Amino acid sequence: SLIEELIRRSEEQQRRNEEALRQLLSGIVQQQNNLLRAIEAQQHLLQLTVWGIKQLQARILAVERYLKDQQ
Amino acid sequence: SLIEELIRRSEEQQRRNEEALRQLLSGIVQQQNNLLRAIEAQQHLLQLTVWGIKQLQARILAVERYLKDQQ
Amino acid sequence: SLIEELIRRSEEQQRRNEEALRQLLSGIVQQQNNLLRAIEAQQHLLQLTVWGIKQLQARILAVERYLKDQQ
Repeated sequence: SLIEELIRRSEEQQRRNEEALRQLLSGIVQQQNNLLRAIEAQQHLLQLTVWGIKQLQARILAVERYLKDQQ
Repeated sequence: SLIEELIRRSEEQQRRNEEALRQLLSGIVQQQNNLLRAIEAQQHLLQLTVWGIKQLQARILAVERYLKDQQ
Repeated sequence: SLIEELIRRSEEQQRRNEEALRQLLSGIVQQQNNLLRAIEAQQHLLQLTVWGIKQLQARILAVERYLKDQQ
């Protein structure tokens, strides 16, 4: 959602820099900061998913071991 | 895969802008659109993974509860 | 972690290009390569998570089928 907010902000600066191409340098540098911030937020969300996956792994493993032990 | 297509397209424009650095402005602005589109596709795929993780969570939880209830 | 290294490197070039804005073109082109490399590493990590999710799916499915078959 913040990712969606940084992406919508990036789409804005892209229209600006495009319409300015049709001054320009500052907006390109600003747009690179917008892209970096999106990438950084996506990395935060990706790190969460990695840990969520490991936790699911541990949970499935516990069930698998339980079923094995029940034999 | 579309991500891989936007990334290969970004690698192309990077060589262009590099070899043009060795006109340039338009390709930098074009390359920023290539990066934004990659980021946006990656966000689509990341959103899918988030929902896939939640669904796995619900599935494991149902199994855990079943095993608990079977006692 | 490499993602964190490409992102910290991107944050450096952003300060350079900002402080140079306050020559500039080369650093913008360099910064676009930094962003592309971050995006590409994130795509590698995202592809891993996708496969990790599929494998968890197969594992949960095997447990679900086992419990079904035990009836």
